[PDB]
Amino acid sequence: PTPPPLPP
Amino acid sequence: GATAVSEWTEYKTADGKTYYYNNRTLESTWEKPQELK
Repeated sequence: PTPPPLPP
Repeated sequence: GATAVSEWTEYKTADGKTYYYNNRTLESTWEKPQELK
């Protein structure tokens, strides 16, 4: 399980 | 009508923040979702 990148 | 509880994941960022990421429609939520009960 990889993390999604965070929104700006 | 009732408000559902969607896919609400918590992710710990390098910014040191706890964001939510709606796995619902692949949406993001920086603070607590409206559907967050």
